[PDB]
Parts: sequence; structure tokens; C-alpha cells
Amino acid sequence: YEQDKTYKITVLHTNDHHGHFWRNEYGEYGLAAQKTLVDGIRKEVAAEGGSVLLLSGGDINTGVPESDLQDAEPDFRGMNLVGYDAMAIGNHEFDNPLTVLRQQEKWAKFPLLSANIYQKSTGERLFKPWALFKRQDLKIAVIGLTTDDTAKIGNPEYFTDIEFRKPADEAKLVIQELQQTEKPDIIIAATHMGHYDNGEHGCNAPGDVEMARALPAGSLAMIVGGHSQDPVCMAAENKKQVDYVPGTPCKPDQQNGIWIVQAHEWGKYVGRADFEFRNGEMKMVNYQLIPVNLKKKVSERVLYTPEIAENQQMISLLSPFQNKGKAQLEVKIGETNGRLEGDRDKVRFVQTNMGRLILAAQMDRTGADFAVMSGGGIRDSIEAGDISYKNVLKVQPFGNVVVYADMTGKEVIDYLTAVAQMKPDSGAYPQFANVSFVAKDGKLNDLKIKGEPVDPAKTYRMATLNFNATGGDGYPRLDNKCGYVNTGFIDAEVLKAYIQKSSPLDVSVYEPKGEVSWQ
Ligand code: NI
Repeated sequence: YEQDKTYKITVLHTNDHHGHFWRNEYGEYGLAAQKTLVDGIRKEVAAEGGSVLLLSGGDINTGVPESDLQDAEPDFRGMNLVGYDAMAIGNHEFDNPLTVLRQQEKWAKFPLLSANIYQKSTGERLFKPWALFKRQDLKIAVIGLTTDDTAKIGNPEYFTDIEFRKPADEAKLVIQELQQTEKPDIIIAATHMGHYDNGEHGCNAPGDVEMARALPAGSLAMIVGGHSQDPVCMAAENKKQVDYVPGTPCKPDQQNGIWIVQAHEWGKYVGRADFEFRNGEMKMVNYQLIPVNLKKKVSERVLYTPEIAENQQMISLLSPFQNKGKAQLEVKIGETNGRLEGDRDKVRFVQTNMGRLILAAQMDRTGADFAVMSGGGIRDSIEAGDISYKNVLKVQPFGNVVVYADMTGKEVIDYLTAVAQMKPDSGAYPQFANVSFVAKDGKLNDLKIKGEPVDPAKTYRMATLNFNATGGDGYPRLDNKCGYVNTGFIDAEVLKAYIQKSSPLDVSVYEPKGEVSWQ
């Protein structure tokens, strides 16, 4: 690269887009606003003779019905118009068969990268490990890495002849081969692994911090991350800000001479790392997270930072997808031969069939042995007859995320005991599935899971919602348990997909028969 010259690289990034091609109902984010933002940063940087690179940390799939229903086609096409250069493959890129992921690679005009995803039968990579970019006469390599938790999480589906090797180990190999064969001026890793304070990954697969620490110092300029779904803005050494506020300064993490960034989720921000490159080394000049029309409830909603207009061309591209998405919510996904009871004065007093249907859906998605939610979370009934996604969204309107915890029998006893204290005639009244007992005097008698007494030596998987897992309605906190996993699947999508594949539903199968009682 021509010697003793300082060059200017700006790296933009997003991650964990999760189907948010369209603005939300308050005019926040969406790719049309993202397009305007990125186009302006491009024009600015090009007027200063610098270079731009736009990377995604992945998880483009899964999270919004109008996207999910169309296999994220709008999202990938919109990304083409924004002009992404590359993305790392996320675990949610495996929510669909490989057919669909291969199809997303066709739609995408940028490479979907992952070095550590291998075909079992051949020992060969399924995807490109990296991509090379020429910015001016700089040679820049972007490697992709995917969390090796991908196939371990929930009830895994589409991993036929595939495996996920340790990304940290793959990174070593891949960096070494690149330096040897290409001598990139800059290597960046787009990853889908997660940021954990001080590398405290708990029972999750090690993520970016740990990888950064294990690599030779400064051997990557930066890691552009995702999966954990945080704004990586450090309040203190090895401690991210809690409740990071849009439009305030964001200090990215630096670990063993490698900058680690993450732009939260859903296109909420476009992150901007301005670097200067001289003599093979990279210096970070500035870092920020630019909100994409984020708003705070103050009752109305107000911008944090200047309004970014929606690119007209992105609106014309995406609208037909939006509109086709909405229409498809009206279509029959299934049928039931009986009324599923979701009325407030039932679901907050007794176990109902809708409770069991939802919880069945959540167990099925997670591989759980049992499940709980609060009655205040079932928000409508579905009448006998045909069922649409629009019906499911009335029943599950708050967009809670399905999660699970692996717990000892003893932790099961204590959790259920505590939950059993919640009283009828409140939203905190619990719906259970695969649980039986008679509560007497704050104590559970004959406690069983799936017909069997709870063995404190065994591990049980429980499904519920993030809302309850984080202490909603005074439920015991699970989000700090080693073994807690937020799956990222939305309650309503999980209920709809279960209804669709299970239909026609025979509701009798969801009828409680006195498994739980209080005296
Ligand atoms: Ni992920």
C-alpha cells in the first residue's frame, strides 16, 4: 500500500436485523431510513477521499411476520440497496432449510461469510470463510464466524451434514492463511458470537472478548459482532453500559489490541468506526452508534437525534413486501374444533386450553420438558373454526421472546413453589404445562413433571417468556442462571408455526384435567 501515507477507512455496521426491513409503528428504524443514513455517510467520506465498508453481524432472519412469511427476501433485497459489503452468518440463518439460506445468498449481492461452519461428511467449509475488498489500493479481508452454539440451542432442526467448529480456533487458522497468501493490510472479523463483559460467557459458547484475548494481539483491526444483541458501549473497563441511551457517546470495547463493536439489534443503530491506516497499523479516530430514528416515550414518542428521511427508492422496493406480508396475516393458517379460552376472567383464575396450546408451542420450539407463563399474557380467545395469524397476534400481542432454562430438579421445585404462590384474579396467575401438584400451605405436594416425580439429580428444561424470566409479575429471575437461553423467537411466531403444523387442532388434547390445584 504506498508507504508512510495515512489512509481513511470508515467501517459501518449493524447486526441482528431480525426481519426489521420496515419501520415500526412509531416510525423507528427500517431499511429506508438506514439507506438515507448510509448514503449520506458515503457521500461525506468520499468527499473527504476516504473509504467505506458496511458489514453485518448477521441474524437477518426471524422476528417480524411480514419478513418471516417471505423468507426475509425484503430484508436481503433492502440490504442490497443499502449496499452491504458482507455479513457473518448468524444462528438464525439456520431457522430455515439450507435451500432457503442458499436462496438468500443468491438474493444477496454481498457474501454471507462463515469460516467455521463445516460439512460433516467432507470436512469442507459450506460457506466462504472470508472476502477481500479493494478500497483504493488497500487490501482488506473480512472473515466471518458463527457461534458454535447454533446447533445446540432449543430444538435444533436443519443441521443435516453440518457442524459448527470453535470460531476462536478457526480464526487463528484463517488469519494465518490470509497473512501467508494475501497479506491483507487490514483484517476484520464479522462475527455472530456475542459480547460478554470481561469474557464472562457463563454457560454460553465463548464469544468475541475471549476470542480477542486468545488471538495474537491486534491481529484483527476489529471484531464486528452480534448475537448477544447489545450496544457495545463501555461504562468502565470490561463493563458495558446498562441502559445505553441513544445519541450519547459510545466507547467500544478493546481487548488485546482488537476493537469489538456491536450495534444492538433491528437496525436501531448504524455503528460508525472511523479509522486511519498507515504502515500496516490501524488507529481508531472515532466511534459512534448512529440511531436510526429511535424514539423515547415521553403520551408521545420523540426522536433522540435528527430525523432521517426514508429513502423513496427503498420504500418503493419494500412496500410490496410489507403489503403482501400484511395481507397474509388474514389467511387461514389452521383450524380448531373448539374455542380456545383466552378470556381474562378464565386465564387469570384457572388453567385453560389456550394456555396449554401456547406452552405446547413453546416447549416444542425449545425442546423443553415443561413450561410456564402468566395468565396476564394471554390477551384474547380464538373461536372454533379457522385461525389466521392476525388471530394469533391478538392472543400474543406484546412481542415477548420465548426463552428457556436448563434447571436441576431442586431448582424446579423451588421455582414452581414460588410461582404457585401467585394468586388467582391477577395477571400473575400461572399457566403451566407438564406440571402436576396439589398446593397446600405454600408447599407443593406430589410434584410431577410429565407424570413423574421431580428428581433433584436430573436436569429439566423449562420454557417461558423473557418477560417472566426477567422477573415480570414478580416471577423468579432466570436470566442470570447459567443455562438460561433467550432463543430470539417471538411468542406469536412460535404459536402460529405450531398451530400451522399441528392443524387441524383437536382442542381436547389441550384440555386441563386438574393436574394442578390449590387448597
Ligand atoms: Ni444470534
